[PDB]
Amino acid sequence: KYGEKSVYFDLGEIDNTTGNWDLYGNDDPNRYNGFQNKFFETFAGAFTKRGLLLKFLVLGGATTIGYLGSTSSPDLLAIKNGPKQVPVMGPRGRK
Amino acid sequence: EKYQVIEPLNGDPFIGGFETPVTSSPLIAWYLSNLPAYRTAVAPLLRGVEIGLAHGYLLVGPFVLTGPLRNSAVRGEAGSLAAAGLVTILTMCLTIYGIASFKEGEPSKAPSLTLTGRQKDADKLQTAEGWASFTGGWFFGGLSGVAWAYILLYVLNLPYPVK
Amino acid sequence: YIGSSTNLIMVASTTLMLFAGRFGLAPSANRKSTAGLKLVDRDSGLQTGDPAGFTATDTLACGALGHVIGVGIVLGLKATA
Amino acid sequence: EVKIMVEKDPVKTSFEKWAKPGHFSRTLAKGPNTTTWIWNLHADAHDFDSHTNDLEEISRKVFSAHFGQLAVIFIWLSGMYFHGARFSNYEAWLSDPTHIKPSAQVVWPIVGQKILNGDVGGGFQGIQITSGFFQLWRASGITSELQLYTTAIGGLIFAALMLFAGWFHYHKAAPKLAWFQNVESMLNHHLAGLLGLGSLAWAGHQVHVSLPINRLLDAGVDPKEIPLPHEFILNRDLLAQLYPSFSKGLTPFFTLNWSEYSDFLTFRGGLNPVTGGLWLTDTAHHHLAIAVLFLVAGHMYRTNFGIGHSMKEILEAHKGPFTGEGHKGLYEILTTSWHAQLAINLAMLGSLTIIVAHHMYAMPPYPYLATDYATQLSLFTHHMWIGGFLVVGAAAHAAIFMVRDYDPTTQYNNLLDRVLRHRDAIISHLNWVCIFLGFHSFGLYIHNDTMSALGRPQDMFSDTAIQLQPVFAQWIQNTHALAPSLTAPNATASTSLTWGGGDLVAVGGKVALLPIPLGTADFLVHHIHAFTIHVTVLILLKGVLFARSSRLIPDKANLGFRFPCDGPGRGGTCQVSAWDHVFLGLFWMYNAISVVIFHFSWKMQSDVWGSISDQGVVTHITGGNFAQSSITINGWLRDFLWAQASQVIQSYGSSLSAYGLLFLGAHFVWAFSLMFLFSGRGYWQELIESIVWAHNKLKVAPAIQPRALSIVQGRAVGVAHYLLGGIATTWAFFLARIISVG
Amino acid sequence: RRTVKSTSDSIWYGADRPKYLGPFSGETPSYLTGEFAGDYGWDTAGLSSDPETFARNRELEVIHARWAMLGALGCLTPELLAKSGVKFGEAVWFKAGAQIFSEGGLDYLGNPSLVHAQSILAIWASQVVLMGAVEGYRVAGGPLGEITDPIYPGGSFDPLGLADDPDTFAELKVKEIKNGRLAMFSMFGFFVQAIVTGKGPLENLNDHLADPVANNAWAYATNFVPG
Amino acid sequence: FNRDWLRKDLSVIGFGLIGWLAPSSLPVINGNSLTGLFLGSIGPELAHFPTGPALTSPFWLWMVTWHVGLFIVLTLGQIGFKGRQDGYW
Ligand SMILES: CCCCCCCCCCCCCCCC(=O)OC[C@H](COP(=O)(O)OC[C@@H](O)CO)OC(=O)CCCCCCCCCCCCCCC
Ligand SMILES: CC(/C=C/C=C(C)/C=C/[C@@]12O[C@]1(C)C[C@@H](O)CC2(C)C)=C\C=C\C=C(C)\C=C\C=C(C)\C=C\[C@@]12O[C@]1(C)C[C@@H](O)CC2(C)C
Ligand SMILES: CC1=C(/C=C/C(C)=C/C=C/C(C)=C/C=C/C=C(C)/C=C/C=C(C)/C=C/C2=C(C)CCCC2(C)C)C(C)(C)CCC1
Repeated sequence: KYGEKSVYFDLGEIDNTTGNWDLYGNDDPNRYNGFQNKFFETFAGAFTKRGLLLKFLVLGGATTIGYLGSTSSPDLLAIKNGPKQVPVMGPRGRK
Repeated sequence: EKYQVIEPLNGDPFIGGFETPVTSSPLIAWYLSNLPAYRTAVAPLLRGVEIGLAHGYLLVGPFVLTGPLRNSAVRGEAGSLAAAGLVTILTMCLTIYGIASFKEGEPSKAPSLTLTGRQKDADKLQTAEGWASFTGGWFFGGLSGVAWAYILLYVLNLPYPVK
Repeated sequence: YIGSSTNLIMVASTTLMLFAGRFGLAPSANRKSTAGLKLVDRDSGLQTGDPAGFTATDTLACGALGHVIGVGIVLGLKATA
Repeated sequence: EVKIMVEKDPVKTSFEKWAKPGHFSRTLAKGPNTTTWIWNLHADAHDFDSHTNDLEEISRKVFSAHFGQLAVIFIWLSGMYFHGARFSNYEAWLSDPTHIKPSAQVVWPIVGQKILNGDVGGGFQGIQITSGFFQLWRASGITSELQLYTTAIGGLIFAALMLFAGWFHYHKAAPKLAWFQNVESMLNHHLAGLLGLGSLAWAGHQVHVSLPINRLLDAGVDPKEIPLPHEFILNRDLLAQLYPSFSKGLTPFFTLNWSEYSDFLTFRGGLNPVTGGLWLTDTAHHHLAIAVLFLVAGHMYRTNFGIGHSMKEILEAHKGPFTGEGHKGLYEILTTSWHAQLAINLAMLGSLTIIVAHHMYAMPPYPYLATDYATQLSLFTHHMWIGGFLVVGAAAHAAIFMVRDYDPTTQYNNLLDRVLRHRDAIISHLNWVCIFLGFHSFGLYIHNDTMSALGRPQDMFSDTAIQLQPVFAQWIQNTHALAPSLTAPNATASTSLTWGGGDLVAVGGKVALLPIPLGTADFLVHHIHAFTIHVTVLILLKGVLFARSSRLIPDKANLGFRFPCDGPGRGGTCQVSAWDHVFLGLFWMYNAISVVIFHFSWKMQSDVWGSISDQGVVTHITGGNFAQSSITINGWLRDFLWAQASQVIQSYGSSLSAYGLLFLGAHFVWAFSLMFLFSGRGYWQELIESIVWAHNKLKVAPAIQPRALSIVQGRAVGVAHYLLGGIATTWAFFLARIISVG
Repeated sequence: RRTVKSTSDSIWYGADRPKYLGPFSGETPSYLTGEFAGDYGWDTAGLSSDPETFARNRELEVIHARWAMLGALGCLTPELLAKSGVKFGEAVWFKAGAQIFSEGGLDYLGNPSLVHAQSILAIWASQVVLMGAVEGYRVAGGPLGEITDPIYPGGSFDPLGLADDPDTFAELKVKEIKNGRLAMFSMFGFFVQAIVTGKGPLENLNDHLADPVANNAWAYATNFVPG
Repeated sequence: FNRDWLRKDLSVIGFGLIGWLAPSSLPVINGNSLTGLFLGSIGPELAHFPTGPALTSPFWLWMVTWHVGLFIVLTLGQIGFKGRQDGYW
């Protein structure tokens, strides 16, 4: 898009020609407070690495799921509570 | 009778799309430009922190009000744990997506041209390191938001219409 | 019945509609209304003895509209008053 | 401008073309070489616009064919009236409406058919009918077979007249093209005459004939002792005895003392307590008011006399800043193409038929119709199916118009072009709506099933568990029930008894109507209906919008309206034509209408229909299990299909055995359609090659070469046999069950 | 989303001003071409055709406006405070001017330890003299600044520096003139309400809020008929 | 895209309010009186929102009618301006 006339094809401006624009992209550098950034970059910056994040996520999820499953109280889960009534006999007297 | 509102996208009739009151509008455009996702000059970590905080905070309610333990004495804890687990699963999804999409050498993929033809620095979010930082920030912020919502709802009373 | 209120209302409605028809106070066959309600002139191949252009079609149309308005007014007044 | 224009003797009357089977087509006229010719001949017969290119011949053919269909309808009506005059128990039913089952078909004794002649009552043996003709005849005031025989003879005479008119206007005096394009005059004449004058004539018949006869019948006078209809016209003393305001003549009408006629022109809601139908005086005031309104409306459009509106100017005036040229260019489309008019009319007629079904169950207009449960169910289901078929045909013929008669030169920046320019957004948003509705409704049903199976009924979406009440529908019901007090003060009762307010009407120990409660299950089922309807609309609209081109096939309009594919390239382009989109919309319409009729049947049997005894205690047919058992798919399967099919599968050896036979036959035909639906043409062509070798070995190969059915023909045969099987299954099931328990 | 770069285009000063009759304003006075705050083109009396007269009227309007704004806030606050609970010598505005004639004197918020003034002539003479002196400082310069504009001197009178940006300056000027005109209208209302009903604004509002059809200005329609 | 796509008049609001309040207020105990009364008759509003009105209340019908009329008047007024100056008649 040269834009001077009804011309919309221009090899000089190929990003305009192909319509490769940023619709809402905003590049103002000032968003947050300095001390907020200090705190968040100090604490949340540990999880930046991605392979370590994968390993930590998998190990933590496995540990949490196993601990909750194996230590859940009977008053919460019915499967751990177990049966409380007398069993019912089968049709032909088969138990 | 010649006045018309609908216009081709950026004045080019041959690019797929229209430029409508929904798409372009000073209020809508300002609101979408001031969201953390489109703040291209801000470090991805802080944007991820804000996004994670908002999402983790909103997630707490649906899991607590509706759920297997919603009528028990541990409804809040169960809902908060479920929301934290969902945040963890979404963090894993973000990590694997970033691994599959970006390599350590690619400059960036985000468009570097504004609508008015101006040339600007491409967003660092669409990079391996940028996505990794955004994912870490999102994880931390989501956990913080879940914890904050749980504290407000149950650690302190704070009566609410539905709670 | 001739002096009754209903007779007066009906005759007044019909007479006023015919008056607004013959003189250019309402649309007719030879006087078309535009989107702005302007009453431009229209030429129809209908010959009439009335020098103002009022035809038998206009007479029937104005009489019908007058009877309609009169009946509506009479029934509304009877229901309210 | 508007005048009669005809041509004398355009087409000569001869039998020469009757011996040329494919005369209408230039390619079919050469005769057959393969068996495809026969199917092409019977498929292109009534597709007039594909034969010629001039609108005049097409218009003349359409006019004559519509005359022919009118003649066929007249033959059908005459047949119904005659078969009711000679092979019915209509008089015995007239004596005792609440115990005699209507019957108008009698079978011959040949191969054991005797068992179908059931004991309907009145010393009569025959097939019980559910068309509701007895109720209509009683409402018309007919009390003898002589009147029905006279009506049958008149119907035959009218059929002959329509046949002669069709022959006349095609072969002798054919109107010109300028005659058919007088849309203003056509609307004026039809809207005023056909509607207003017809309604006025029916109001006259009601006032002068039906009111006294039905008044005497409701009083208790024996049908044989009631005076004949002309005795109320020749002797106004009787009609003044029944309705005293007739003694004043027509003086109150012309003096505008219309309140004098308030004893036979009433405005009262509800139903007649004796018959369980609408009061006929209300029907009189309403066919009269409709006549007046239509007669006033029919004097609107401009014609030879100057006054009136012009449709072209009206269409060209309404346009705004969001839509460019607006409604410009539509007048030429609608006065140039028959297919656009057909699409609009089919859509409106189908929607109107569905509205008829709803309004007819909710406000039963005929005497002793509400307490005849079989007739109610049959009429509702029938007209609902008809409406569904018509609304699918609307999309079909709209797509035909888009492919054939669309012209981009005339449509530059009007509504049609701008709709065709933002179609991707429309289809995307509609796809999202379909997915959202499907999930948040059918997933609710599946969630209920899983909770019920797991033994956690406290986690279900039921009335006793988590509730989903239809607050908007409940508010509308309450508002409509309180109308006769605030917003329609001149009404006596509400429009229908189905609104929350009201009481119970019982005729002969059976409930006619009753307030219909709405709960969680009703919420679920209407949102199911919304899902299916938006999905059908998605399919048909995608077919119409992408009929000319897409990104996949830029030149789809060159391939035509009805083509199989464009080859296995581009990954595969099967069913890219608008015809196949109609082919899938038919299946989804079937799904939607089946769910609708199942909802109606179960809800009525469970909450409205039933038997009432002394002290006013009501027992329903299924005992109010809809609220609890319809929230699960297993609930439907067990308590509707399994429970209510006991009658059709146990009908052998009784007068209802034909229903079981057709139940089995319909399951069979539906299964049979799957072999056309699931297979392809090449397999059958090769098998036919082997069979042709077998016939060739004995010198008995046919001259016309056998060929496998075309791809489009295979799809059409599959969908036709599928629809026939499914609909006939539901037909037999409903009729057996409701005749047994109704 | 685009960069608008619209620097200065205020809808309150050009030729497309809203004007006081809206669509019916039609022909407007030639001299009232805009260029000044609150220019709605309403000079049907023709009392500002001379530019000197127009400037004098502008200055007098602004000062009457500021006085009316201060008077409005002062007349309204004590009644609302009394509604809150603080006790005052007289709640209404049109009777509190005679509290110093009461031997208990005048008290701020009803506290005897505050002001408690009993002397009259001395305080009136003091306020008259000092306010005449400050009027002179307004007119012909003074210690707090040199007269720059007759209407908008500024200088030390904008310590918060909101009159820096010219666009926001013009917006603030039109906001001031509009709120001031509203205040003058409310002063005329308060004066007339004191004259006709003899009741304070708070109970006038209470009465209008209590059966508005019965309690309005029409209830005092026949109270001044001669004879 | 024009920034002021909805060509800003902002005086149509007052005209619409006046032209909807004049007809609605006319009939006896009908029109905006009901909406104003129910706005006043909130309930135990001494602190916050008293529980919403039940289904069996006239408030719903009155509010629906009032706001529907107001929106119709506002839309027709906006079309009346901006359509008279662009032509269209
Ligand atoms: C009762 C409702 C109406 C029913 C149909 C009536 C048809 C009337 C004639 C129509 C054609 C008019 C033009 C004639 C001219 C025409 O059609 O073509 C003209 C053509 C001329 O053939 P020729 O060999 O006589 O002449 C050839 C020339 O080249 C030289 O003479 O054939 C005839 O004349 C035959 C006419 C009767 C053809 C139909 C005969 C059978 C009709 C009845 C069938 C059912 C009988 C049932 C009995 C119980
Ligand atoms: C003109 C008027 C209101 C006009 C409002 C307009 C134009 C609003 C216009 C706008 O909406 C637009 C178009 C567009 C919007 O974007 C902007 C605005 C600006 C909002 C009210 C008059 C209102 C006039 C009133 C109420 C007059 C009442 C008089 C009374 C009661 C007199 C009583 C007595 O005189 C007696 C009888 C005798 C003795 O007893 C003494 C007393 C007591 C003094
Ligand atoms: C010749 C002459 C003249 C005239 C005269 C006259 C006297 C006229 C009149 C005329 C008229 C006076 C007419 C009228 C008409 C009327 C009409 C035409 C009506 C109609 C009606 C209707 C249509 C109605 C209907 C209805 C309705 C709507 C309601 C209901 C009922 C009914 C249905 C019935 C002139 C002056 C010129 C001159 C001298 C001589």
